[PDB]
Amino acid sequence: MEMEKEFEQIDKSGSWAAIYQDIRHEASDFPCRVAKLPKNKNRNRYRDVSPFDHSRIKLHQEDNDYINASLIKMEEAQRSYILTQGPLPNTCGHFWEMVWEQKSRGVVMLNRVMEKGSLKCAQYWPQKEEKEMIFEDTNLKLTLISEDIKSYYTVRQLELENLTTQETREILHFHYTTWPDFGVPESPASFLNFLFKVRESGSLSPEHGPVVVHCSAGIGRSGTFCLADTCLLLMDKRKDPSSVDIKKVLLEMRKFRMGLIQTADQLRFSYLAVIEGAKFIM
Ligand SMILES: CCc1oc2cc(S(=O)(=O)Nc3ccc(S(=O)(=O)Nc4nccs4)cc3)ccc2c1C(=O)c1cc(Br)c(O)c(Br)c1
Repeated sequence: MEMEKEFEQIDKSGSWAAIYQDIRHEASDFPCRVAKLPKNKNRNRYRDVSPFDHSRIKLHQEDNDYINASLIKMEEAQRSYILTQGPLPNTCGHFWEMVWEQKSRGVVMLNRVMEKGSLKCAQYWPQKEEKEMIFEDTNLKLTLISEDIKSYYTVRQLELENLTTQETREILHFHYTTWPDFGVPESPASFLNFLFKVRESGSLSPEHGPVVVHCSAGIGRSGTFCLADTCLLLMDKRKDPSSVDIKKVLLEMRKFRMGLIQTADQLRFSYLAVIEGAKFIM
């Protein structure tokens, strides 16, 4: 397997840091003028993680359509993703407005609410069936329908209601709870399992709006998810599976959102995930 041989070559020469820096250098650079506007200061979690203006998701509300979220459109793989930041206390309503407006089926969460003893995002979904959430600013209701807690992840059924029209939708919350506080998983097994469980639900399928993916910043673990998914999809489609270049696919993705894959460790893991995912397929 061509990319596995490249993987092993980088490992032997210990050049993960150098390969990653090269990608960082070649990465696209686009304006984030809307994100930087003073009125949107409280709508961003990190100063250095902003959506490009050209691929940003726009809220269908007049006056301030801003949400820190980007549409990643992969033409060849025929797959779209919305990467966003973990909702802030003040952007929970915005978050679900987007989900509603973009006709999303699935929400993918790759972080725990608290990690390393700090809050990484707001508790933006109901933890108990009988305690529903109403978001007064965007006029939406959210109800926990069911919860399935597994070893490495948790799946939730949620009902999102548009209070204006009384229209309701079922939303699937896929929450990966076992990403380590430091570094990356030792084995891609559980991550790949999770990815394909997301796939199974139809949440990544063309008959629905784009999946909404987030970690804390919505670039690191988020990037790994999308990147692996796209690479594996490409290997299935192409006449020559060995032609799938993960660096090229990642550079392609970076045209839509900055900072996908934060460390050389994450890049290495992405490779691993694609390689191991391929060998399973087989
Ligand atoms: C690409 C999907 C996938 O890739 C994986 C890789 C691992 S792994 O990291 O342990 N690596 C691994 C493990 C086993 C093999 S193997 O080829 O020797 N065994 C099998 N291959 C196919 C069926 S049984 C090759 C590589 C574990 C589990 C998975 C797995 C799944 O979790 C998964 C796969 C499918 Br297809 C699916 O529908 C669902 Br749901 C989950």
